[PDB]
Amino acid sequence: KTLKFMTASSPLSPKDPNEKLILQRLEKETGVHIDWTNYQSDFAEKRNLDISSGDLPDAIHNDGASDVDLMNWAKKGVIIPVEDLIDKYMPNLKKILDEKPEYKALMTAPDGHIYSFPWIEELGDGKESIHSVNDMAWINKDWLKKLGLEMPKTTDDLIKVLEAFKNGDPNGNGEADEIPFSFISGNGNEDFKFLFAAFGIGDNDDHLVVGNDGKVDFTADNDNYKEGVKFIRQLQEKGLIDKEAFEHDWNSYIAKGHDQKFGVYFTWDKNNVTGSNESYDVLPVLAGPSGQKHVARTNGMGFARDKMVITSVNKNLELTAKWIDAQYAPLQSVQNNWGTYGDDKQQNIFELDQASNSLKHLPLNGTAPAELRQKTEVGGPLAILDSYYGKVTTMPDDAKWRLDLIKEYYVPYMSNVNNYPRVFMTQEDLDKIAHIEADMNDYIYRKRAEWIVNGNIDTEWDDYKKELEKYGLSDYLAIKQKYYDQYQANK
Amino acid sequence: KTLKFMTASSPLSPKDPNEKLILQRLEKETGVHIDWTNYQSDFAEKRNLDISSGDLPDAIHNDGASDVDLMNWAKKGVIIPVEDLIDKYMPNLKKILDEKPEYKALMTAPDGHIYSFPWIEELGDGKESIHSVNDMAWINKDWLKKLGLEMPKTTDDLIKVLEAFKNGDPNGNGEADEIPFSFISGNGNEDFKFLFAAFGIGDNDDHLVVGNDGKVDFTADNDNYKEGVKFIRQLQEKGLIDKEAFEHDWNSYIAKGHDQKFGVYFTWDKNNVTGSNESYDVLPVLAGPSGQKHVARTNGMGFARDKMVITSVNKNLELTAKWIDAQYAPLQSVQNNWGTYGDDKQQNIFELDQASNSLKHLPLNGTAPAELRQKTEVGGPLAILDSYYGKVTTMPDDAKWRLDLIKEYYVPYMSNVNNYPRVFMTQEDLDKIAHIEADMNDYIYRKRAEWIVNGNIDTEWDDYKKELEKYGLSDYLAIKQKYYDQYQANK
Ligand SMILES: OC[C@H]1O[C@@](CO)(OC[C@@]2(O[C@H]3O[C@H](CO)[C@@H](O)[C@H](O)[C@H]3O)O[C@H](CO)[C@@H](O)[C@@H]2O)[C@@H](O)[C@@H]1O
Ligand SMILES: OC[C@H]1O[C@@](CO)(OC[C@@]2(O[C@H]3O[C@H](CO)[C@@H](O)[C@H](O)[C@H]3O)O[C@H](CO)[C@@H](O)[C@@H]2O)[C@@H](O)[C@@H]1O
Ligand SMILES: [Ca+2]
Ligand SMILES: [Ca+2]
Ligand SMILES: [Ca+2]
Ligand SMILES: [Ca+2]
Repeated sequence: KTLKFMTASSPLSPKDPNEKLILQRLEKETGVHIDWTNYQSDFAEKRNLDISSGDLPDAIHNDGASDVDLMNWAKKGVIIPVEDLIDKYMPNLKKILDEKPEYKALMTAPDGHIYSFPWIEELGDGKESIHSVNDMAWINKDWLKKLGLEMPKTTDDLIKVLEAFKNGDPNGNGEADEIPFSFISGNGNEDFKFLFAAFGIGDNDDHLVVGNDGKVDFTADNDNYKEGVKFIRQLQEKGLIDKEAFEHDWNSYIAKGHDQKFGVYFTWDKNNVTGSNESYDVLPVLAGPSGQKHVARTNGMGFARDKMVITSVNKNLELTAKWIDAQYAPLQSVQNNWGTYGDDKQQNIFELDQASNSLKHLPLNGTAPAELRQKTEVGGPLAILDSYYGKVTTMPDDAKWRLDLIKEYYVPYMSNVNNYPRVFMTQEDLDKIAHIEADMNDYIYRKRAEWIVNGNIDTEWDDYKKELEKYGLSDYLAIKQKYYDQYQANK
Repeated sequence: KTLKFMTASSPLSPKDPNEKLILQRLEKETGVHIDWTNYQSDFAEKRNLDISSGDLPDAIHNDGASDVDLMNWAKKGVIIPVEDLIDKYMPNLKKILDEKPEYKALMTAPDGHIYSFPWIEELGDGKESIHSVNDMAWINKDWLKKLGLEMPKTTDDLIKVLEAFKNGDPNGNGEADEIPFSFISGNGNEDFKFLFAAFGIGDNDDHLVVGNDGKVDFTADNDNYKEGVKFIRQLQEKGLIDKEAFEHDWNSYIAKGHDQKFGVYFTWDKNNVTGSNESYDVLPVLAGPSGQKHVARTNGMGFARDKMVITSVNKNLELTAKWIDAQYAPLQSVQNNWGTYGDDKQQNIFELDQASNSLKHLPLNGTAPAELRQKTEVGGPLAILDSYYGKVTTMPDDAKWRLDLIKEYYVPYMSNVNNYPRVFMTQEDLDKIAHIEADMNDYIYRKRAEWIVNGNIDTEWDDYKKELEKYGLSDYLAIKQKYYDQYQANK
């Protein structure tokens, strides 16, 4: 009858998730009422507080936990193994894992157990994966045209173009309101790290790529990365960087984007920032000063190990497992991921075709894709397989488009045969890595920021590398190299 | 004979705590060898990692956990109550708690147990507490004298003075190397929030004061606070602020301070930043534009609830309790807190007068006090009572000095009769407060930095306050108000 789930949702979505049409239909379909503890900001901290305080729900929905957390909770008995529950009570999920046993391998821990229910979304594979590049660079072609400038081909062209943006008044309003270059610094889709590949090798949110000699390379200690920092520093020194880039947030970023104040900026999809217009387009991959022309691959993929865990206080394992398996029904997975049909007081992502019992995406008509999706999606455990497109649902227009942009612009320069595989380390190695990352992760971005605002990377670089080593960088690399080699060896 | 303790220490101190002279003597005296897990950066993250993974020591030394963490560990049985241990095995601590019963109340959770062993240090009381002000403002008096300027007495004087620092080349090298105004943004001793009181009410690291009407006031939604942000924004607009003030760190901060580049800066004690010299002095309390002249009280005090917890895996509670009780011996408490004597090669904070069997502070002769302290102190649970001064130990000279500065400059303008008492809330209230602070704490500083670097506080202020309310601010204050009323109803 009733289950208590903790969940994570967008602050744009309703405070009570049961107000969402998907979940209203679901309750009428399953006969299960969910009482939600719905965290719309700082989910992970508030979740951890719940776990540390012993105030556990029946399950944690849309969880997104790290492997070290996943394993610590399992060893402590906070969550339970679920492989028997899958085999007994979950025919939708069992069909997917049995059809595609590699996903089943991705879910299994070193101890042979499965502890969580994944998100699977098949959009491209290998270099052509939609996740291959997250922080795409976009440029205002309209300003290029007004200033009579060609699309820049080199990093030196980019500097000249940004100077024209800063001083040439391309909007025509007689004010220096143009922001030549902007980003949200850190991890994620709005960072500038995409341009570091123009100096060779590049960078990603893991700071980790895989060389064609099969060696894992920590990127944030490469000379090429030092050179990428000096280039951004050059833009800062020339007054080309958004004066707010190191303090502003998403809301401010898109407000300037909507007003079309950006010359060059970074995001996943321009339609979320500068909108549905032809004024902005992909910045083509640039050659560096020595002719480097490269795109570093992320280690992202259409798979997330944990979008649901079941706690040890859960009162009705069979009911819970069956509820979760309804989320892996194809029509349900598609909707939970992307939105739904037939709302009367809200725009709809889908229309339902009753004749074929299938979903068809509707045109967004200017609405930001991320905005409507986060209002109406549900998140959580689900699977979208390649065989579903054209049968269960259409492929989203924005997904089709981005896949093609990655093919056209980036794949020709993704010269690393491999990226880092999604491995599931032992608790012992997870713990060691977690201790190291507790020092390293913030430190890297802090130093990066300080070097762009000041300009002392030349005198601080070697000390920085020694700090990383003290934090345990070469043990870090050894562990990652170890799992890479194991992954290759058993392929 | 052997116990495993986790501890936190300065990165200036030896990696193995047993290299410290205090602990080498402690081992001879107690016959107990401690095997240390010593974290010198990110102690709390790495401690939490150890707890989450079940890698528990016998005890956590110098722990400093928040109340919510304490009660959560207690409820889940990570740590044990210790009141029976105190009664059965700890005559020094028992002697302290009976001569000073208010600390016993401060150690006791609402469920009637004691869960940790405190740090106690008596240096002033009430408004004269050495903790009443943490981020004191300091000003280069040499520059005032070279420029023929009077000490500023208003916020409008301060701007004029800072402008004279920026342009007037008061260090006389013909270059604009003077940094008029600098700080390390956030909580703690180097932040600038001390100046917000010149606009009435002011601010502290809790963003919480207590009005003379007995009502708790959240400071960061007051118009006074908005005016304080607008003042710092004016200094940013006039190019008066350190260009890396929101990027740099303590080491960079004190490197610039050692070079005497600062006009006005913030720290606990100038001897740690600009050194032991008369070039710098207290910045007197400033009158604001409307005549506001105020010092906001912090809620700090000479008491920390948890500098040691005992874990549920601890094998030898009697041995542990007696070892902890040795730390509460008066001569041992003083040394664990402040440093030691008799090191024939290294500098010493103390000499041991063996006739009187008491400690006397030594002149450091240029050495910053905090630097020798963090190399040779031990931390952990300890008590220094006011009755010890003149009997067990000298009062530190830099402490007497800071205390005199607080009386002379700040106490006349600390017009709040109360600050917020150190209450021990229920676990249910602790956990509710911690959910709200997960949202508010970072938000408050992020918006403040943003507003100083852009200039849009006036158009974002109301949305900012609605956001604070969405995060639960009124619930936050009602809880804080309940405990304050309950406190006053009991004294
Ligand atoms: O390019 C569209 C295509 O990309 C995918 C990749 O999985 O969506 C990811 C994308 O969505 C994420 O962010 C939104 C908004 O926060 C969130 O609602 C969603 O759950 C996320 O997966 O990220 C951008 C911007 O964040 C969104 O525009 C986009 O939906 C894929 O699902 C989609 O078809
Ligand atoms: O003013 C001297 C007087 O202040 C006290 C207050 O408790 O010390 C606080 C003070 O110590 C802290 O910081 C040092 C160095 O990081 C650390 O070793 C120590 O354990 C901390 O309590 O903080 C400043 C610097 O922040 C130090 O100069 C000073 O020691 C008191 O103990 C001392 O007598
Ligand atoms: Ca313009
Ligand atoms: Ca490297
Ligand atoms: Ca000068
Ligand atoms: Ca208020």
